[PDB]
Amino acid sequence: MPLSDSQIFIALFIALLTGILAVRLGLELYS
Amino acid sequence: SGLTPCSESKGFAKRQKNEIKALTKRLKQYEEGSAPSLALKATIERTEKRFANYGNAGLLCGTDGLPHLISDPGLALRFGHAGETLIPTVGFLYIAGWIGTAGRDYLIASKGEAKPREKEYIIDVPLALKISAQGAGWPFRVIRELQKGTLLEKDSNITVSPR
Amino acid sequence: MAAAYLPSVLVPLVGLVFPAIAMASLFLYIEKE
Amino acid sequence: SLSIAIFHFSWKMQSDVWGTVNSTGVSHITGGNFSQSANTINGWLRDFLWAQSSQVIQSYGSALSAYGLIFLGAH
Amino acid sequence: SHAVKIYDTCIGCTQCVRACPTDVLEMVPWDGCKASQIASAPRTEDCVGCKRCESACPTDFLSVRVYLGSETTRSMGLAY
Amino acid sequence: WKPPTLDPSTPSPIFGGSTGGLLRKAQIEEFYVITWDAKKEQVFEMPTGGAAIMRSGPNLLKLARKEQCLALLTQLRNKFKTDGQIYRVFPDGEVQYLHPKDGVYPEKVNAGRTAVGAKDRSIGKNTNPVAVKFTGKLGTYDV
Amino acid sequence: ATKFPKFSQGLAKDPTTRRIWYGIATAHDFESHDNITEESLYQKIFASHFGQLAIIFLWTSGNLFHVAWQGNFPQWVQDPLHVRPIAHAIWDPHFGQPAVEAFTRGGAQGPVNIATSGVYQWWYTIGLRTNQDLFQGSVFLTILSGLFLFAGWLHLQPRFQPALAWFKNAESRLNHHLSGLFGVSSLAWTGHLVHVAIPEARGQHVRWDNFLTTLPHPQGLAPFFSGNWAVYAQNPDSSAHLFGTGEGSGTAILTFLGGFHPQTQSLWLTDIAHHHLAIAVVFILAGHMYRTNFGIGHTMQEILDAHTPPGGGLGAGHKGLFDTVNNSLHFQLGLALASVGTITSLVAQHMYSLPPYAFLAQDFTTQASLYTHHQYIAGFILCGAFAHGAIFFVRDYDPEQNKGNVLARILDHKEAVISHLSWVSLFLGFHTLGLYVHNDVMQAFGTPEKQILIEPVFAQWIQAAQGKTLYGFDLLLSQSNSAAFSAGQTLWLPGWLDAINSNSNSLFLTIGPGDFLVHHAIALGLHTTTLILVKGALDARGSKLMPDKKDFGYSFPCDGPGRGGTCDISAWDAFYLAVFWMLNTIGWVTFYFHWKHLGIWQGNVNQFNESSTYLMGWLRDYLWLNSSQLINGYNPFGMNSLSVWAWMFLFGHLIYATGFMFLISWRGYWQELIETLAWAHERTPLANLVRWRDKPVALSIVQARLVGLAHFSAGYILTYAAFLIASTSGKF
Amino acid sequence: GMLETPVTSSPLVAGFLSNLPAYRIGVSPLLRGVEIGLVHGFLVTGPFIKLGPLRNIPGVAERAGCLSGAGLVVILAVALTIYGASAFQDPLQTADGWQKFSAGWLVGGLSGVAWAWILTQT
Ligand SMILES: CC1=C(/C=C/C(C)=C/C=C/C(C)=C/C=C/C=C(C)/C=C/C=C(C)/C=C/C2=C(C)CCCC2(C)C)C(C)(C)CCC1
Ligand code: SF4
Ligand code: SF4
Repeated sequence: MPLSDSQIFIALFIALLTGILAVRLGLELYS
Repeated sequence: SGLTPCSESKGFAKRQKNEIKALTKRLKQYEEGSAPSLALKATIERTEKRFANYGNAGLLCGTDGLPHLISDPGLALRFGHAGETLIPTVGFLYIAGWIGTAGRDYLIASKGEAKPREKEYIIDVPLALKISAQGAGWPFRVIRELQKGTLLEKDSNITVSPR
Repeated sequence: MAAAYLPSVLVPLVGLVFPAIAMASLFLYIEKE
Repeated sequence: SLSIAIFHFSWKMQSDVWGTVNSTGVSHITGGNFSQSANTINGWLRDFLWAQSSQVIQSYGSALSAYGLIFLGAH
Repeated sequence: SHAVKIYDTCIGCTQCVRACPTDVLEMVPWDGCKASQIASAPRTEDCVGCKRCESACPTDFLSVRVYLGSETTRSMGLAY
Repeated sequence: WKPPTLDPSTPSPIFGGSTGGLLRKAQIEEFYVITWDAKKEQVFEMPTGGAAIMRSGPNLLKLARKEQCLALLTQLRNKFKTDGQIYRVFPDGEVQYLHPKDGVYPEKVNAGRTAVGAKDRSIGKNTNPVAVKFTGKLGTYDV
Repeated sequence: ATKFPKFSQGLAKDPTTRRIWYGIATAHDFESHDNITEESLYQKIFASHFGQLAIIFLWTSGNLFHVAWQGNFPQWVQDPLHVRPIAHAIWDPHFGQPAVEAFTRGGAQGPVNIATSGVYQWWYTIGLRTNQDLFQGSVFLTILSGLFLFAGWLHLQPRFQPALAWFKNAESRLNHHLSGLFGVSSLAWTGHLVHVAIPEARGQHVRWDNFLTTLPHPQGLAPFFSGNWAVYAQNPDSSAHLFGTGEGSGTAILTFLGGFHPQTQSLWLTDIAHHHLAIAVVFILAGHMYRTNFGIGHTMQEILDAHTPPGGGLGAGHKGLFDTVNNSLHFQLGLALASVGTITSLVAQHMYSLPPYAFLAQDFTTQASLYTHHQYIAGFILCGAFAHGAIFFVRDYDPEQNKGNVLARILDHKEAVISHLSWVSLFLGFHTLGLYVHNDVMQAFGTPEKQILIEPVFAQWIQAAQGKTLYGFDLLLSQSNSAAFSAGQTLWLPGWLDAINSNSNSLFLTIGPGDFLVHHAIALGLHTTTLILVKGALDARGSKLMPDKKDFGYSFPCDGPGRGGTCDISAWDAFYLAVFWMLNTIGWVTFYFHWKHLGIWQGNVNQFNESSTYLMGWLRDYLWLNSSQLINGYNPFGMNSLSVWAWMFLFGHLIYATGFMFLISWRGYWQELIETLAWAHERTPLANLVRWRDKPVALSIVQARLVGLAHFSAGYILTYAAFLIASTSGKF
Repeated sequence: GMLETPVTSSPLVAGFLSNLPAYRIGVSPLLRGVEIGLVHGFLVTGPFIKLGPLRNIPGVAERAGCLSGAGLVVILAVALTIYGASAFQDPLQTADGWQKFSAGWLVGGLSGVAWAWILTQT
């Protein structure tokens, strides 16, 4: 049974939030 | 190790037969009494003698039909394989100790001369021949020097790097 | 696969658009006085 | 440079010059595969290096076995 | 710039100063050795780091020591 | 003794030019000038490649690096027995006199020089690198 | 001048291109940064560890998501022996149409990559069945990665910044990690296996929505609390059990059957559950050893101080070693990398012979890939362990604080250690190469019966003592009346002796003289790599050629041409030299693994037995013979699915060759060439309008050694990975 | 000092170089960028049209090559823009002058790509 498009968009949004947190940690480690 | 004696191994006999067959196939293109014919016949005789000697030596053969050596001194002694590794080990160790003791004696003798570096590249050939012949009795002198403490330089007399 | 148009957008983005911006910004950063 | 020069000589003469002249024509050693595959690195590596080294790696047990030993020792 | 230090085992043989291609080293008066002079490194901003001075030093271990540090135009030997 | 001043009207050696000379670094960062007084007109080897003819009397050569000037001065002292002076010139026009710094060559010991970089110990008496951790020093040679 | 290396003022004032390279290369060496304190160093390391954990969890989430979205996991679940698992989809606009059809492989998912990581077997074994489960796991792991990123950001805040004493609390960290990070996690994995994975292996569907009402055992937790624990071992899965179905399935949850599941050719799941339960109990017990703040437990300083032999053989013993280990992060990193790399090698050696995942032993490409991957990882990690030991000796070692203990004493006889390592390396190399060359000359002269074929009787004796009856030694597990036989006969010896006396698996393969010769080659590689690394670590502080080497640091180019010449004298250079020998050693190891298993998988065991005894056999019958399909991935007649591996094969050869340039040609040639190029740019009209900000210079000596090593290693790995995957895949 | 050659020091060579838009006596840097972009962006479409992956499809070949040339022009305009922000921290050798030069390069390059497309269509 294949995934749905909404599931992929949900995963992309969660990964975008994770990327925002990654940028925050990278800035905090830099300075 | 699950091996079979080479004297009763079918692979050993098949290998001897195949090698003799290849040499005989090469043999049939030359006339009898010519130099290639004599050389190929000598090779055939050497092949037969070698396979007979390997069978008679008690060598163990694998599934490939090739002799396998036994190097554990226990299995070699209780099953007649000491001539494969153990006796060659004793012979090599004797000759290697001979060479090392002759070199050490030559170096120590050259250390006492006025130009110690001169004897290292211009060899004192009579002295080297005398010292070389005296290397037969190396284990006695070496073991005595080990017991006496004269074999080793003291650690206080050897240079080291800062730690 | 579901949303099969996504490779045709994201592969040019990750392969071309993102490295171009990344090298431009990093070049501007390492040349800053 | 000279390795590439002698490889070029060996492949080109084996492919386009050397061979057996029969009644129909000329059958070359590697059958004219230079013009088909020498324009790629993979063509060189396969059709020249991998294909033509079969003689030196199966030379054991023949008079050419010294070449196999020297091949290994030179590597 | 590279750091050049002179240790008190210097015998004042002036060989390091003669070996230097960028005029980093000189001899100053001293009293700790028989030659009554020691090497000094007042111009380490011109030191390229070639270690010709260490090759010229006869003491064991070396009396002149070059420690490669931060690189400038002069220390990298750049004419451009 | 006083430091000499650079005379920019000093004639240059007879040279046809080369590709090994000055670059943009001379105009924007620094360059170097070596002056010497030749006893006679003769051919010398340029540190940047090729043969040049030095004129009798004073000479002036502009070079990109201090090492080039000192290599030329080594050639002049060893081959032609001629002393020389080396200056550093900045793009604003400021001229810094370099060699010989006090008028005596550095290989000859001269009074009035102060030792810099001297350590009052042998090189095996340097401390361990764990002793200079989180101190800001360059190394055990810096303490 | 510039501000990119903000952690290094010396690099920021560098006017050349060296500032960019060295700024990249020294970014994670936090101890050498400007104005760094110990506390801020530990806090930065803590936050970086959080970032690495987040990267790992995001990588796992990406694997799960791409398999769930573009893979064929349900189709593989239905037919695990005849379906190639899909890694991810291919979208390449440079593809031609034959490339599109070749990578489609007659399917409907478009161009795909066939996975070699073995994630399908693992995820199937742990109970995942559908794409929904993989997608949920990927979402959960992405959330976990975000949580670890936030935790890394949070503990950099001044209120949540841990103090230096918190980082140095060794007893509390060891207690907590042993009890919870190992023991409690192992207990929870036992819970997952008992509640989910074992029921899913028996055809029962257990997920979050019904696991609270599903009994893992019919009798519940009553046998556990009553102390009658043998109930959970009763009625295991029969030999006719089909994985993932209820046919032949038992009810046991904790067994000790041993051997393999007959259908999956893998370890029993109930054995795995009992293993992790016992591991959990042992590790939870081990985490109650060290004193924290409850007045009971051991102090590691007292343990180290007490362990000095009274005869003075070890000098002061282990006195002062607590402060040496605890204050040095490089000592801890070296110990951690040594243990982790050894464990990685253990993982490689145990997953091929005792495969833990269902239908993994039948996937030959996956097994070869996993072994080669983990062995190369272990080699790199061991090299790093010795490198950080050398860094500890340069940077953190205090001779006065370690006066007379085992560290100073092993430094005090380093010449004996290095010379004995040199002797054993020389002996192994001389005699292994001599035996191989003797056998090669015997094969060349047409007389293979004159080969020196030493039987590996010691390892065969070990195999016989573990139950292999083939070699005829009758002892222990191969002796039926022995005590060791009778003790395990009712517990695990039936399955173990079934598996070890079967030649259809990888459990204790039959060995002969070729195995002897290649094992001694492996010993030579290990001993020589150790000799280079150990000599680099022990001469890191100084040698007769450079008695003040500690003053110059771990990495520096040389000491100049004086005193005879001092090229590659730093301890970093010893690491750089040892990477070559490690690559050679792991190459020998993986060559041996792949060729022996290729002969076993093709049904021709005699190919390895009759050709591995001489090196021409290795070349012709392993490299030349098995590269035929790989190099025909694309030809003048067309292409197939192996064309990507042929291209990567050539790619790795090219990268390997490019590294030789950085390793053979050295700096001063290139600096003069770049000087002429910089002249050319300034004198060229229409191009001198543009100008560089950083002055172009040649790469530094150490940087060149690093770049050449990186190209060499990348070409090595890429070439062997392409060859291994193509040669195993094209036949199986 | 500096070596002078007929290649470097001819009246004809210095005359030819002075008439180039990069060396003309008084021209605004935006206009120099415009002529340089027109000439270059006209030229780059040729290899893209005649040798691109769609070169054997009539009609699509010219469009694909001109789109590739426009993409190359955009990439080079970005490279010129980030060059000026770094190199400048002669009106051309200034930050604002190089900004105008980059804008003129982009405008001229797009114009040259469009003119090449029109010429191939006519
Ligand atoms: C330099 C240095 C360092 C480093 C080092 C290293 C890196 C090492 C490694 C090491 C290693 C890598 C090791 C390993 C080892 C192992 C072992 C030692 C093992 C053992 C084992 C055993 C004991 C077992 C037994 C058994 C059993 C139990 C069962 C049956 C079988 C057998 C018998 C096998 C450090 C940091 C410390 C410090 C500084 C200096
Ligand atoms: S390293 Fe070279 S430049 Fe520096 S002081 Fe020594 S000789 Fe002079
Ligand atoms: S070469 Fe050495 S000993 Fe001589 S003056 Fe210089 S530093 Fe002193």
